[PDB]
Amino acid sequence: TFTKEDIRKFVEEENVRYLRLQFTDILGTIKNVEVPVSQLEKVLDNEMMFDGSSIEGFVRIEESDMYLHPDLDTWVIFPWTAGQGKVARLICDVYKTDGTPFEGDPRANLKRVLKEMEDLGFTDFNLGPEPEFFLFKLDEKGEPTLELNDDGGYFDLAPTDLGENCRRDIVLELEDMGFDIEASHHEVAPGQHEIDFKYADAVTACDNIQTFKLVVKTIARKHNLHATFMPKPLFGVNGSGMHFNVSLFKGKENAFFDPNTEMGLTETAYQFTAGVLKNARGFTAVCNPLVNSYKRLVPGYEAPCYIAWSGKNRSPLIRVPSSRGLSTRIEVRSVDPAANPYMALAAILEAGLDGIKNKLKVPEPVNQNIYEMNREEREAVGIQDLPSTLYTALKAMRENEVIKKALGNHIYNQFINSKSIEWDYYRTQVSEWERDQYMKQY
Amino acid sequence: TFTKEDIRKFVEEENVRYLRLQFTDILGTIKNVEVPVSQLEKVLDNEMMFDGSSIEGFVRIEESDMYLHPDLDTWVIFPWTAGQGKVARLICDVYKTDGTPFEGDPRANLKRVLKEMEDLGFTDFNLGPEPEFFLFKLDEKGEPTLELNDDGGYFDLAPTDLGENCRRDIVLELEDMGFDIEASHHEVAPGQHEIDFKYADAVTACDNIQTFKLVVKTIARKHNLHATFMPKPLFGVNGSGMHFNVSLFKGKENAFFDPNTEMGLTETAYQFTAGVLKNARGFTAVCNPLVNSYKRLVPGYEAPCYIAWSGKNRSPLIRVPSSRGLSTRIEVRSVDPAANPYMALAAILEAGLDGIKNKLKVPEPVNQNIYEMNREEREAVGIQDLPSTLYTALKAMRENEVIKKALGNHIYNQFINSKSIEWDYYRTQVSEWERDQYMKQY
Amino acid sequence: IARKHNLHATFMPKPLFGVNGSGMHFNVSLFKGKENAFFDPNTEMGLTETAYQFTAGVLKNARGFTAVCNPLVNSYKRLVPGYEAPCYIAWSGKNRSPLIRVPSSRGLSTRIEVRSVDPAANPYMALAAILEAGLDGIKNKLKVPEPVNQNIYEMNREEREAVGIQDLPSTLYTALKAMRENEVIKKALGNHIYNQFINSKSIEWDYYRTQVSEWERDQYMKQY
Ligand SMILES: Nc1ncnc2c1ncn2[C@@H]1O[C@H](COP(=O)(O)OP(=O)(O)O)[C@@H](O)[C@H]1O
Ligand SMILES: Nc1ncnc2c1ncn2[C@@H]1O[C@H](COP(=O)(O)OP(=O)(O)O)[C@@H](O)[C@H]1O
Ligand SMILES: C[S@](=O)(CC[C@H](N)C(=O)O)=NP(=O)(O)O
Ligand SMILES: C[S@](=O)(CC[C@H](N)C(=O)O)=NP(=O)(O)O
Ligand SMILES: C[S@](=O)(CC[C@H](N)C(=O)O)=NP(=O)(O)O
Ligand SMILES: [Mg+2]
Ligand SMILES: [Mg+2]
Ligand SMILES: [Mg+2]
Ligand SMILES: [Mg+2]
Ligand SMILES: [Mg+2]
Ligand SMILES: [Mg+2]
Ligand SMILES: [Mg+2]
Ligand SMILES: [Mg+2]
Ligand SMILES: [Mg+2]
Repeated sequence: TFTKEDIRKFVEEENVRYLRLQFTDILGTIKNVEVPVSQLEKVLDNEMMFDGSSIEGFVRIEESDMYLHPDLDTWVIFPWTAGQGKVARLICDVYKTDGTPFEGDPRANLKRVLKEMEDLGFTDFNLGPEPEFFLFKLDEKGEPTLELNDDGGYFDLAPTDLGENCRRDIVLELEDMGFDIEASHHEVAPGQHEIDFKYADAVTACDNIQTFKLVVKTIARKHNLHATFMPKPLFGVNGSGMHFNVSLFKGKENAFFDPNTEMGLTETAYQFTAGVLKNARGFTAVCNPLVNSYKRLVPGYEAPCYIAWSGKNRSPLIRVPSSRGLSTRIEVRSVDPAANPYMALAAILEAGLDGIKNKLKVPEPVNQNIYEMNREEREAVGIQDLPSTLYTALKAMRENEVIKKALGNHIYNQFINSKSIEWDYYRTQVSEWERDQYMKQY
Repeated sequence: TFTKEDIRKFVEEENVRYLRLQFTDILGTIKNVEVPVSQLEKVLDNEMMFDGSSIEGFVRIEESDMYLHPDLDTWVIFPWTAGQGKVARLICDVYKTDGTPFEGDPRANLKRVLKEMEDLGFTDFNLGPEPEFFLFKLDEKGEPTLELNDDGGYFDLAPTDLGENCRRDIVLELEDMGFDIEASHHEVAPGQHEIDFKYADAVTACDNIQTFKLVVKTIARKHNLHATFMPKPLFGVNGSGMHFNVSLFKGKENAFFDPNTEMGLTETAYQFTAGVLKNARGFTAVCNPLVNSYKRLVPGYEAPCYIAWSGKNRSPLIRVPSSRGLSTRIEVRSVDPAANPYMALAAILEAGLDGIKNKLKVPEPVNQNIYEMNREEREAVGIQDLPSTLYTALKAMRENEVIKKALGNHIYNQFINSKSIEWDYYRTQVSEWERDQYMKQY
Repeated sequence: IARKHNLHATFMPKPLFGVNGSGMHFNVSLFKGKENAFFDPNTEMGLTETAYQFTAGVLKNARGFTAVCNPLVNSYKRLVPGYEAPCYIAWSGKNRSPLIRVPSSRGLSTRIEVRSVDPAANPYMALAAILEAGLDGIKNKLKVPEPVNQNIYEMNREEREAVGIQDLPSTLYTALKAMRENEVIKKALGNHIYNQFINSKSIEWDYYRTQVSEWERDQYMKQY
């Protein structure tokens, strides 16, 4: 944890002339404002203010004044800004005029579930995300095209894979920002890319994801490309998800890892798996929040389709990578990169604690390709399906109690409400598909 | 009813040189073959044959030989063919190599329900359809555009309404074919048109609808236009439905019309209304068979949204026009022009007979604008909603028993099966809407 | 600079229909020499009665100074409801629908933010206007109507007439006439500036009154 004179010393020592205070609305979009260094004890005295009317999911126009309280632990400088315009950043939580934190701030809300988990004996909730993304070419006037940067596949090399330097450039700015980058490569789909980085505290992991996406889209544009984290932007090729590798620690204890078992898993980790499977239908709407999200949750693309766990398996909802030890984890593959990381985490966490709190029994693993399983054959072993559309996700959300717990009223309410207009709007448009499949035949 | 020497005399007297035998597959598409007059006792001896493998909804490639049995009552000549190439037409039912009628022929299937209704005391099942349609401009190479012929509205005149002569031309060919045309006008939406004609026997009414559409699309093309019966081809304007005005007759008895009641309805007509409301969810999938069909079953466009009846009302599922007397009818507004007329009729008929057979009690009428009714306020008076998507229509179909009765196994089965692939295919594509609403924001 | 970036900056009140207009909010205060004469540290509100008298001031005369603070025909396509621009004469704290908003900041930051002004206004005239409107409320010590602490856009005519909320002038012409009866504004600009602003803008209006929009041709030229 950093001091207030910690960051006072930092702005002198590096001559940081501008400060970007950041936070996150309900859809997971970074929102921020730049302030000259001149203003640094307004920001440090927490007297920074903004307008909640114009933030989706926050507040009404008559209740609109809101405050930013910076979190000094988040401090970081941008390795490409420098000189007369060197820029530094602080992520903030949102406070009301009360002086009290805002019930509707996704991030403070994660901090809230994390106390419900340190009350059950655990030090940290560690997350390692796998945010995949596509790269599209830009046109003369700087706007995206439907033309992917390459037509390469998994682990391909240049010139089959042309995102090489862009990913390199992304990595070095990320590296020069504090990330421990783990790997960088081309994923399965044409123009699809992956850059993995090391796990971190529940809150700082999401802080990481929201910075990750900021850097991907900014460098991508400099390379004359458009980066999208849209779950499934083209039909018939792999979508891109955000796999959430997750683990509880008892202070350098990997509490999921039993060191003499042959499969190497404690069963407080077994019970965790039980709760996320019990509540999977419940939280899908926050881990798959677009209508586009469900066009990626169809079989055949290494995306979770049915609710089940297995090891060394990319067909199921929950993989347990072969890696054990301090790296023993469960990878939750449903989440896609459009999900609000802070909220997706609170849902998965509380879903896993109501799995231990309730001492729940794990189901048996499906060590098969689930996509090759007959509907009746999978109904035989009793495996549920995930919601097939955002509407069905929504209604499964208002049935599940564990999710309202994880999100609270203001967020739970402002979410069902907003994602139901996006469904209404979408269930009125006429797709090129119908017109293309119906207007001449009928 | 006509004789075989009836039509022998007809081909001599007019010198009809070509014969078009017609029938209908499961999606309501006219299928036919032209035969020289040379072949007229092959056709009359029922020795005409074709291939059921290549007809959707019929039969397998190993069971493929099928026969046509013409229905001589249907005879009609085309008032635009003449001379060396004068053409005449006979609608046929499909028979197997058995000699027995094909279980899967929508039309013979209507004839089958009609015997289940003359066994309950009624002479005819009379239908008057209102098939609405749009007119799109063609381009240089003869292919449709998204440009409507006019930007007129209801009952408009030229030059605001430019479909005048086309509709005229349609009417005179229709008139010269035996239709008693009733009215012709521009309906609510831009480039939308209506041409009503007088009611007829259950079977000949559908025979009429399938000819209607044939003539609309043929004249429309000569006028350099493209006619579509797509339910909802553009968002934000009125779709076009096929209102089914329906009545039972006891031989010139309008059995729906009570002549001293003030509202003028017998209650064998009241019980009929009860059964179509009891089974509405069941048969929607056949009266609204496209995914496009449900983009028209959204509130605000004079299309049925919730299951309810009223009089003088275009907001509800079932209208009872002010017209009483020999014209007392219930108009069933859900049906849209993409529905197979023969099948839509069997569903609505059997739905209404299980309403009298079961002596069912009518509900109370909603004499209001149902679209202005709060969701909870309409849940208060207990009015169901129609299926919001073709998938929900399908599953409501496999629950309802009255519909499997109306369609039989081969048709019921071949329908759930085929319209579920069209849903699968459609619930995999990525709409310009998502890419347009998601690819830059995420 | 915007040009040096191949861009074009405009302070036009609402260059585009259907999205927020750009307004030039005037947060103002009165000082008695290093101390914010708007801020009472004892009371819970945070406001002295000079701040109350002062806003009673601008509220009372808002109709009169509106033409000067919203001086283009375009100005009045921003005073449409629903875009965080005001269109009713009212005041609230913490609230962005009303004419005057008073921010949560107190201490040396206590102030009234007059949301009416748009960036097309002549700052020295608008400020001269608001200052004397306030100065009127201070030397007649008017007492302030009670605040309107809801979204003032979602209120019906019946619901606003009840509480006594006057609209601001809908058009520039109507704003000019509001300007000719309000006498406090005439002393604010002086005879010379008052007259020539009125002239200049009266004839600006006449030119707009006679234009034919292609709004109109896109509606009436095929319909009628
Ligand atoms: N104990 C752990 N808890 C949480 N995350 C972990 C743990 N061990 C490793 N990880 C995370 O797993 C991720 C590895 O992802 P990746 O290498 O793409 O896996 P794979 O390719 O097998 O799916 C890293 O992001 C890292 O943070
Ligand atoms: N007794 C009846 N039974 C069945 N159909 C009828 C009866 N009387 C009239 N019709 C039909 O009603 C239709 C009238 O449709 P239309 O004039 O467009 O009605 P509206 O415009 O009021 O909806 C005709 O197609 C006609 O066949
Ligand atoms: C080869 S893949 O395994 C495919 C990811 C998939 N497109 C998804 O939607 O999660 N994922 P990874 O190697 O990143 O764990
Ligand atoms: C004015 S309308 O009443 C509108 C028909 C609507 N578009 C529908 O989908 O049925 N129908 P009609 O006058 O043909 O009975
Ligand atoms: C949310 S807004 O509050 C919008 C004001 C708008 N531009 C207008 O005055 O039309 N402005 P700000 O928070 O900068 O005061
Ligand atoms: Mg808002
Ligand atoms: Mg650098
Ligand atoms: Mg990986
Ligand atoms: Mg993974
Ligand atoms: Mg076939
Ligand atoms: Mg002719
Ligand atoms: Mg009509
Ligand atoms: Mg009708
Ligand atoms: Mg402001």
